[PDB]
Amino acid sequence: YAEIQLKYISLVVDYVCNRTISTALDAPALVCCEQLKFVLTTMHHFLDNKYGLLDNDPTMAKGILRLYSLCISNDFSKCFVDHFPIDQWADFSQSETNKALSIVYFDLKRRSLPVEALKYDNKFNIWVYQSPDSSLKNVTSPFDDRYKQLEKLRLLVLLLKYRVNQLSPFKLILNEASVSIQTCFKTNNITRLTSWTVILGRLACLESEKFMDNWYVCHLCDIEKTGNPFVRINPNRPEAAGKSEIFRILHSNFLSHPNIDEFSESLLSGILFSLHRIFSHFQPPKQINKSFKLVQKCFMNSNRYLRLLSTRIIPLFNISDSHNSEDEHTATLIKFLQSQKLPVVKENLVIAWTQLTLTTSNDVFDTLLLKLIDIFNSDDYSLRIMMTLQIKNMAKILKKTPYQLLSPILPVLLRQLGKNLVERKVGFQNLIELLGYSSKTILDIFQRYIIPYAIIQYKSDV
Amino acid sequence: RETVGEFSSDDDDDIGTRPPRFTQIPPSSAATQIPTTLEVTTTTLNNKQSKNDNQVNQLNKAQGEASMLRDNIEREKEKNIQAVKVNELVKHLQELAKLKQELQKLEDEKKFLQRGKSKREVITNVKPPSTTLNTITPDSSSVAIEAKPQSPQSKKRKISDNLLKKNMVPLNPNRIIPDETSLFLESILLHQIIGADLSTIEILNRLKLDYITEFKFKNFVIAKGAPIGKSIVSLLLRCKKTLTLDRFIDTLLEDIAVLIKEISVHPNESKLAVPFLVALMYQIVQFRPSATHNLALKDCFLFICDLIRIYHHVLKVPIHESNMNLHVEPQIFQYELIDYLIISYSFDLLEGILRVLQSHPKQTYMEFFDENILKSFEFVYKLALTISYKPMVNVIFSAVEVVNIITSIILNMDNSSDLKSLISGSWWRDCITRLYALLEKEIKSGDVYNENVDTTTLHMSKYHDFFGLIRNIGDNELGGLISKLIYTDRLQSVPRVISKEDIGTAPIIGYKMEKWLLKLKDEVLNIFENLLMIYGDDATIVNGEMLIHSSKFLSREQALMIERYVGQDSPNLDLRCHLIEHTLTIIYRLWKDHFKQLEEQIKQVESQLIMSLWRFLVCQTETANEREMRDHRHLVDSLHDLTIKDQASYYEDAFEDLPEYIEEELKMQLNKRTGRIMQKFQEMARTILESKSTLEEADSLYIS
Repeated sequence: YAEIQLKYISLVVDYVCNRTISTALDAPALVCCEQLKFVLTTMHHFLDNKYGLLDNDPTMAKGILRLYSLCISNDFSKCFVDHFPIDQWADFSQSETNKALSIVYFDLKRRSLPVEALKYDNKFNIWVYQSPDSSLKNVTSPFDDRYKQLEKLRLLVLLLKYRVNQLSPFKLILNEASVSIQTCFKTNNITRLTSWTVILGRLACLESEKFMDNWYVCHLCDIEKTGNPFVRINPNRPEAAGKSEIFRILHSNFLSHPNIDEFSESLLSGILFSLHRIFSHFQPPKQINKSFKLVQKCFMNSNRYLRLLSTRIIPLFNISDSHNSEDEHTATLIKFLQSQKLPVVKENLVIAWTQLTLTTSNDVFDTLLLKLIDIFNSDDYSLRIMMTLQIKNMAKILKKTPYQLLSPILPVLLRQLGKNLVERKVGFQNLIELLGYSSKTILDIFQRYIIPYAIIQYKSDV
Repeated sequence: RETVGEFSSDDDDDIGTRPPRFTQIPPSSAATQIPTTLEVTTTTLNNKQSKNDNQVNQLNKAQGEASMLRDNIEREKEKNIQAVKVNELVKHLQELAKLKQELQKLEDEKKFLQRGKSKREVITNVKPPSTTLNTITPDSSSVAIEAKPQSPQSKKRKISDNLLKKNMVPLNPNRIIPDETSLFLESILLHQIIGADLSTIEILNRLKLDYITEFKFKNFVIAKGAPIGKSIVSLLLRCKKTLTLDRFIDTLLEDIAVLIKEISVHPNESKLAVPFLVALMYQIVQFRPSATHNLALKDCFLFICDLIRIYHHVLKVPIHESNMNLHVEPQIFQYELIDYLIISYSFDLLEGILRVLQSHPKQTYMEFFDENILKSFEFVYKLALTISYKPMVNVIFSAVEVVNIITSIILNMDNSSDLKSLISGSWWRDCITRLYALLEKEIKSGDVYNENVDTTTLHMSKYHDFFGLIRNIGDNELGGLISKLIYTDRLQSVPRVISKEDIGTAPIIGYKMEKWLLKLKDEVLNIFENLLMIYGDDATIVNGEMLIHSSKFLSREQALMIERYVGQDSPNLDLRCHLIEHTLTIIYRLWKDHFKQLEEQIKQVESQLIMSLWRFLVCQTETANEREMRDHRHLVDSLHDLTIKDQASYYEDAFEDLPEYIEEELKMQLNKRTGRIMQKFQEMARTILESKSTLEEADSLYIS
């Protein structure tokens, strides 16, 4: 009964923290306020009876300190103030039941006085004139507690992105980077280098704000919205040639080389994400040196993860104002994707086309949409399934019904079916399942289009 | 020493009863003082459990002794028990709970009446409490995705009751005893409203009902002016004299009912006291529930379930605004804020009831439910989710939790709702067919707070966000305005006129409300498993083919997660993937234990359904080496790293000084986190779907 006592605090003490909402970063937080109301009592009612103290100061100090971490200045301050009242035992004769509390009693009154106080001599916040204050001072080395008080005592003095800079200790940072990264490039790094790969692109999502203190999760780059994702990009935007600083930094470094072909097993993926954010703010350079070759090489490799990651890039090469808006620059992408027959590709190939369809609009969209349902809904069974998923999934994105999605593509298709008619009697009935309407209904709605092409031509079937 | 495990590890990877003794021998061998010696004895079972070796509770009954003795050893028998705990995929799901419960009560029961024979019997409580205390369990049990979930409250039965014995001396001298009702008076008197100063009984210490001069019920009188709070603190002290702690909280509560009612039924007095009283009634309901509340819940419920009916025009507002309706008016927010509080605070008190009722003994439940109570409820739920009207995101949670909690209690205590005395297929199936509309709203993390059309997403507009009661749902930018309408001198009936202009720079509060919203779709799932257990497929509920709506949800995330999300460094991913992995057992078990679907053809979804199954099985090829694996975390996991390294700094886990051996577990787990963001034991479950059932066309996918 000596230890069993002191344990049931550290059952609950570390209980209420494990159901915290996390959120990482610098601020923990709590979900159900009733919880903290069913503990702070039984911590009070525990130590108040004042029994079971086996020395070693293992738990009570940390715990009574650990809870105060959740609150500090947070909205639950008063929730701490009223329930856990130390002024009960306060007892300042200069002898002060436990020697850890004094820190938290320090802070409490320290946040009280407001007004003047005094400057930090030890580099601790703003000290107050005491009759002394040196009970806080420096901490004994218990490990996990020694960090705790440090986190609490300094809280008064005044971001993610700065972590990676501080992980490996704007014009400065650039000439910091560019000079460093190449030294950082030279000798044998997959990791220390690939750390740079990511912080590069982030800067770009920062650098685009040119057209410091508080920045994280760039609004366009990192955050979803409910529309077509590729209508949120601006077609006219800085040309990455001379007006993209970072891009340049990355080009002469990772983008030419003998190694880029075979190298950078995980690292190569690194530049991809990096490359993505770049173009998302930067209309890319209309072979495009080695860049588009990389997408080639990437897309081709037989590892799954790297493939699917390259599909994300393709639509960015599509959308552009300035050079070759709807001109050839869309067509080159067609032929390349038109080139791949490989049995491993598959899932890639289908994901791709859907993207380009979204990027386009107006007259090109009507032709391109045909081409998907044209071949990809046809014979090969390893294929036709997935082509039925995407276009039926795509319809939810732009939020039309698949029938409403089609329209036009039906008068162009249906004439061919009406040409071959029942000697075929497959592609039709395979299609009606997709639209879901009754086959008698659809035809009698569209019958105006078939009959001029029905009985006359292909008289072999009258 | 090193040889036995060198063979044992070599034995496992080399893979009937050949190890049936080995596990027993392992259990035997586990039944030294060298950390590196024992560590692999349980890890073998996880390599031996990939078979059917789960079969019953002996693997638990082996965990029964082992952990007790060792009381860095906390998680030791936990995760390895999670192997068969999350292994639940009916019968073995429910039964495996009973052996957990009866190992509490019997460990609790005789633990009350207490030489050194029982001196350990408390340590056994230091274990079963240090195991359950949701990401490392979730086996068929008391289950909800966000807060309460029973076995969270029942701990507050024990942990207090275990403060009794402690204060019962070293040799039980003096017998202090508990403090009786002294607490319940100060609690309700000191009750803060969480985000506004003045508490309640004081912020209610100035209000005067006005157009109704003379109010009286039973030894309770309010008249003309004078504060609506002065009569209260009387009625507390009056009953404090002669009232039994159990009836006290009732005959107190039976009054506050009729009071609110008379204010409720429109006289001519703006209703400002109801928002506070309802809240104050919640603090009454939950205090120390025990068996105290018996029917007092019932008469409370029918009232509140009626009171919510007097208020329609909040929740029935139209979706679209007339072009010819211009907005020029005073634009006053304080007559809305009282409209919303009463709506919200009600829907918690509903949940507050059931969660309390769920704390009452075995067969005591059948007393409450009757056609009267349940018919009344439909018009509440059926009122909440609309689909013809503007959604309101504060009730939707509490609107569901009912639909959950009952279906969690139905299975527990037997003789289902007295053989479902009042449950109507027309009634019931309606309540479910209105959830299918819910699942289909995709909650894009950045569009949360913005205004837009419904059925797009669940937006949660800024005008009503406040903590409710049970759980803190959103950042409640107005959490502090609720004290700005009360004046604080004049003792006034009418509010102080807040202005809509000034209510409500960082996005981050976008993520939180997103994440905290996403759980709701980790709830509506756990509605379903219950629904499949209970009715045994006879009725039309399962014949509605949720595999239609399941799969159509399943396939979607598999499309969006992979394309547009992975790599953007957001905390939500790890939850979204853990969502999708749960979603498979929904169908997986539906498929396996039934396979007859009560609609014959699945040809409706036969396309989207396969590509679902496909994508798990694409993992067949299976980035194996480690140095690559750490590479990605910087690109992807960086956030989830920032917290997992934040713990061992501030908040210890009761590990992490130097857990050098278990420290490698931290090396292991981060690969799955690495794994299921990008895209195992589930894979073997996946392929089992197609082979049970065009064979010529079948080879193509395998070839694909």
